[PDB]
Amino acid sequence: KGEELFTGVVPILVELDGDVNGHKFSVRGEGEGDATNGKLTLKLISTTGKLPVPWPTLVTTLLMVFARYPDHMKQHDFFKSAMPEGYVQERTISFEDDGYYKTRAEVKFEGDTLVNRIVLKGIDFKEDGNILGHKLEYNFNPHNVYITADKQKNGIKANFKIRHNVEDGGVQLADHYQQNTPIGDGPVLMPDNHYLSYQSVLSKDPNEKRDHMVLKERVTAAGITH
Repeated sequence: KGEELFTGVVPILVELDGDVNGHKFSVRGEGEGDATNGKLTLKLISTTGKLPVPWPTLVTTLLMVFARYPDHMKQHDFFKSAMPEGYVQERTISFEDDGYYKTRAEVKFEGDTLVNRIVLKGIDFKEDGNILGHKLEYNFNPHNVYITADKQKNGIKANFKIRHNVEDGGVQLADHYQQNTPIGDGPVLMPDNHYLSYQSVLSKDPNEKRDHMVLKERVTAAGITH
């Protein structure tokens, strides 16, 4: 039922309101998602001028509903089953030897468009660290995100470490703890243990004047025998 909303290409709107060490910023993005092929593309633009944090640190915050679930794994796709009323996606992201983000997003249909509307707060960052000092490379590594059922809350949980490449070599770890809960009252799918395999490519639109990120992601569910 929820899954039937994703058989074709779905327009996406992303809106983020952010505040990191008191520096406020807003991002607005548009794009399209193709769950059949496990892919999405977004062009994300700062609407407040130069962003105060590196774009790669916002990649995970800025749509697991577009994962491709293989035919033998369809009964494990919580994310589409919560549609169209949607789900809340909440995270704490702890940056090693630095500050943390807290995010709350609602992912839901508004008419024909899938919207991801986020509030992000960042606390306790070092003015000289890799984040506020902009020392992270403009790229993104592949990661596996493990999904577990959270039956008591009718939702799912995930925790995973993101490795950000640092400009002069080295990595900056960002430890993510995530909880997703349905917005509606209707039944959702509680999944067996599996994971989502993510690939992400960051680029720039050479003709765009504003601070921005072009994000292309490929996401495939995996890990269930058969």
